[PDB]
Amino acid sequence: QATGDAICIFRELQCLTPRGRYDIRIYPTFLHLHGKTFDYKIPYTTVLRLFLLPHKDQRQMFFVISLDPPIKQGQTRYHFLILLFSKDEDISLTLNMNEEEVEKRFEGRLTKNMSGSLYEMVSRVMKALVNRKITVPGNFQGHSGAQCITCSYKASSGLLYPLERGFIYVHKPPVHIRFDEISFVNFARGTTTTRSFDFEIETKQGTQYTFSSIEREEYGKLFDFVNAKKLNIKNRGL
Repeated sequence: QATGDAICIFRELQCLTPRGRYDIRIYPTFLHLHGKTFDYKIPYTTVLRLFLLPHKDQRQMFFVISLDPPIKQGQTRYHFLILLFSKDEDISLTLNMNEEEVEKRFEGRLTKNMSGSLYEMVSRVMKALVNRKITVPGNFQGHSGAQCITCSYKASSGLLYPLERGFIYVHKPPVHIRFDEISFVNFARGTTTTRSFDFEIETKQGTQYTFSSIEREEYGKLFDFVNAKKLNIKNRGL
């Protein structure tokens, strides 16, 4: 329970990428992702984005850390650390420094002893350590009322989140596309099943991402969202 060199340690977190149970040890300039087999030291300067995303089931939360460069494990590359939390899990955290140092280091954002939901505590600590905002959903709401869309990417199914300034798909594999990177989007009829469509994104750098098998009922609100964000729909006739 003592944290030694570390400021604090989050133990036994469910990581989806990399997949497994990991501790996260917080240090001043990096976090140590400590697994039973592998270990990774991740400087805060390599954190590109932070996201806190509500799972469609209204019971879990994703915390996503986008990395640049990615972490390496043999030939595999992880461009994202994805943590999965139940909203009902709580944590009591004690920082391994005195009150004066906590105030000096974190400007009142943290205190030596803190309690709350585990996902909220991870977010609080990461925000204090990393010069990135906690990116959360904006005003998008789907046909059913959720803030994401069920779809397929590559060989698996997942969740597409229309955010204020980009799309993020989780979790296998994860993809983050900023709106400023998009050349155009396209809505295509789905071969897999009737009553579904594919949402294709073409980036300016010349790459295509297809989120497929989206229920037809989701079209209206995704169409309205893409228009509100000024993304070009190519094409509109046919």
